[PDB]
Amino acid sequence: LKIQVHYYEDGNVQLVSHKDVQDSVTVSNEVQTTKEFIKIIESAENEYQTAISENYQTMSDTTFKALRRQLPVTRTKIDWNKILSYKIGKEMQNA
Amino acid sequence: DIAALVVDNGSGMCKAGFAGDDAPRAVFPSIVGRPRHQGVMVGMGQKDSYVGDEAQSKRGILTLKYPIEHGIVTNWDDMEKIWHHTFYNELRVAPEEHPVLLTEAPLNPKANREKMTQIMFETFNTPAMYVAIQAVLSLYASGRTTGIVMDSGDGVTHTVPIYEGYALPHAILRLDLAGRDLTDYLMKILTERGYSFTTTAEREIVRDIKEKLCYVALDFEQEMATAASSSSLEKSYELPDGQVITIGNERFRCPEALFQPSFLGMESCGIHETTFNSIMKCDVDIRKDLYANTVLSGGTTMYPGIADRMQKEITALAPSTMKIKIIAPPERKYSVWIGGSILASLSTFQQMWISKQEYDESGPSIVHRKCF
Amino acid sequence: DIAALVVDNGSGMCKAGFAGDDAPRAVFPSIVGRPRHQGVMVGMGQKDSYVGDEAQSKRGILTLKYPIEHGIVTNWDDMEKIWHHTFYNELRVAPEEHPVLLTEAPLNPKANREKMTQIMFETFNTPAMYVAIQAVLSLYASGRTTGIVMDSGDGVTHTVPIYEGYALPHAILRLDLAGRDLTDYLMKILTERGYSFTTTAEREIVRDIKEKLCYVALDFEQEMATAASSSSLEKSYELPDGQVITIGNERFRCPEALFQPSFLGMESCGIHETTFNSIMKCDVDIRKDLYANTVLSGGTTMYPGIADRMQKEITALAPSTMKIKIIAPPERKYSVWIGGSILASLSTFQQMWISKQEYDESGPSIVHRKCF
Amino acid sequence: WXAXCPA
Amino acid sequence: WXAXCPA
Ligand SMILES: Nc1ncnc2c1ncn2[C@@H]1O[C@H](COP(=O)(O)OP(=O)(O)O)[C@@H](O)[C@H]1O
Ligand SMILES: Nc1ncnc2c1ncn2[C@@H]1O[C@H](COP(=O)(O)OP(=O)(O)O)[C@@H](O)[C@H]1O
Ligand SMILES: [Mg+2]
Ligand SMILES: [Mg+2]
Repeated sequence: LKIQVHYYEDGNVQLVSHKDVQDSVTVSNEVQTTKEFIKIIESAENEYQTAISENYQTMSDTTFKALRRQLPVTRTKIDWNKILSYKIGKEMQNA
Repeated sequence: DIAALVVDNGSGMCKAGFAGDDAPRAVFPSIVGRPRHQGVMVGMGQKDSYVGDEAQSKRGILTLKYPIEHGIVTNWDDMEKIWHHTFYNELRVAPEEHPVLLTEAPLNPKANREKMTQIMFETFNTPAMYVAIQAVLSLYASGRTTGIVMDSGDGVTHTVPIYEGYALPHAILRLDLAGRDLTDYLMKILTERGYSFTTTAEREIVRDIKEKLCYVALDFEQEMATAASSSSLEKSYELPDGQVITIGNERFRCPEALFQPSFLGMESCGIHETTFNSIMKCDVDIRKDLYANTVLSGGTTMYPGIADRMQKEITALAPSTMKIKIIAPPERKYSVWIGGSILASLSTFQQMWISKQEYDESGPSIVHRKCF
Repeated sequence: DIAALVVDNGSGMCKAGFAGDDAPRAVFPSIVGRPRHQGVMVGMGQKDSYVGDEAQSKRGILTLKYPIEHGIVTNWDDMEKIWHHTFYNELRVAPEEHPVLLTEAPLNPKANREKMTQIMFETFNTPAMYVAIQAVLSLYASGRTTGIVMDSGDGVTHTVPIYEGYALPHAILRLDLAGRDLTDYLMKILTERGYSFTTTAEREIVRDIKEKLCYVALDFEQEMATAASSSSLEKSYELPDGQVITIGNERFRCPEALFQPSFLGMESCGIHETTFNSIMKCDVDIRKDLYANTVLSGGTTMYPGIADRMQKEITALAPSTMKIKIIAPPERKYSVWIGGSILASLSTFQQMWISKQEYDESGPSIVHRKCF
Repeated sequence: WXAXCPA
Repeated sequence: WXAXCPA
């Protein structure tokens, strides 16, 4: 399964994503065997697209949160007047 | 040469010392004693007011009041006398030669620290000072940098979570329930036995019975059934008159008011649910380390059996996957002051003192900017 | 014959009436009160649960619980009391012969709507019912078939762009920040001047103080400087026990939390950025149609000055060639209900009720493929 | 009373 | 306190 997408309004954002799928099947006549093949493909693409939708509903607080934090552990913007105070916890990790 | 002065200035009891020691120099109750009778032997020690220890021993003829009530300074003319007695009598050091580290409870009214700073500079003429949060110092003194501190002194209870040294102001929880509210509930429940303590002089005897006999129970209903089954929990206490009172069941009914404020006609939840909600208000990623460094501090948490009870309650509230550790230092009565001293001894902290010349620039409101 | 009933029953307040009128018959605070103390006087009638306006009238002796939290029903056995009170005490009509139209905030769990229709069918025996999106009706109340509705109930917020009646389900932006969070933050900032409202009853005092005095300023920093430099933004309020409090800076700090959720401890975007993202999430050929017909709604948008402020923020966010125009009706509070009375009164809507027969032949899940 | 006050 | 509670 392979996907690519690009959005270019005032900036470039691009999704590229590939998944391997593998399984096995038990044969019958060609006709019913075909309906096994399609039922697998339907389940597989439905699960892959489901996984993607859940992933975009989860990245902001997990993956995209990893690189940078939407807000600090304080849950409030930095107070640039107080800036020396943010040292003192890490001073006590050396103390 | 010079060293900073660390004064806890907590509600009910006052502690003070020099920055850089492992123990507070002087601890004295924050009581202002005034004579309520009229002396008849003039010239034999007549003083308009007695403060500190002299207001404890002479309580038989004094009316005693607390300058700080629920963490808020209600009488500034009495806070001034308490501070004067702290500086000039217990430590016997002038204020104009040392920095002063005051401590404040979270979510305290705006004018509190403002008037604190104003009095520190305009009356005592201190060179430098600071106003630190009473709770954050306990985690410093505990020897950690992540966890939630449960600070329940005499006037205010508060749970504050701190991660990596940075506090989380959005998840600070405060509860007006405190040790003086337990004293008052004991003064009520003791009447069922036939005892009457209503006088401010006798509130001190009630406080002494509390911190000597009362103890938190692990299963309140089971201990109630134990007391109702056979009298084996009663203890005899002797008042300063020599009467032999006997409190039995009333041992754990007083500390239990911490976990069920409905006993005091209050709507809020107990200390365990308070800590639980404060933790679940913290960022999800850090919660894993929070549940492991839940630290008790302050006086009122020194109850016999409070550790096991807190652990049981918080682990029955929190999921089973989480590791619940109620770390209880065996000296948590002074942890706030120990942490204040540790913080004041830091060279990095030598730039965080609000200086006098800085105070002259923007008035007392400057305290709102520098202090976190 | 029979006339269809409309019941909003959103967070904070339940508004219900008969379809065909231009105002809801009954508006009452959707709370449930439990007596906090045990009665001592008999022969005067005692209830175990006061519901609706009776609870708010007697809030001094009750613990008040809101059956809905953040738009998701949290305690169904109180929601059934709410609905029973609505049907029998305010509207005064048996539900077993009146079709009912309910509302739901978008993006709410499927189990919520499922349990809602199951209760409405099996407990109250209504002949048929329907469930519409709470924000879509408010765009019908303004007569606009197209436009972006920003609904901000007391407890939930949602921006929905609707074109030609078919609302776009890919641009419906949810927001948990609403009136109740603004009440909590108002309590927390009132603490700054020394006013501590903490009980469940006093939340209604602070709620009223917000509904009356608070207002959103155009420029936050300029108004902050003004409120700091002089006393002309001071307003006095009279609590229901006679005390007179005074609030200054807190008047606009509280509602501004809608535009900068950082103030409240929320990582999400403000309501202006939320509306702009809801307009940007749809096509570029209808983005302009959405800009000119931005409709406000819900109680939390009744603040004085929110229209001009929202307009400024959006025109600063949007390009300079799009014409911004904030449509703020004068009766936003009931806009969702009014739009309902229209929809139910349509002569083409009566072929869309989920009939009880249709319910039993298809189970509750049929609500997930009949209501859009 | 027994402790405090007489009664 | 000034409002609600004594202090
Ligand atoms: N073991 C104990 N049991 C009950 N109460 C205690 C115990 N130890 C201390 N306290 C109470 O806690 C309070 C002391 O806390 P402290 O840390 O001094 O804060 P503060 O300085 O505000 O009094 C007092 O009310 C004291 O009686
Ligand atoms: N001007 C205002 N200032 C502050 N809050 C307001 C104002 N107007 C309304 N509210 C809040 O919104 C509520 C009314 O909302 P409403 O339109 O009934 O929707 P919901 O039913 O979701 O509450 C009020 O009770 C109040 O809490
Ligand atoms: Mg203390
Ligand atoms: Mg609404």
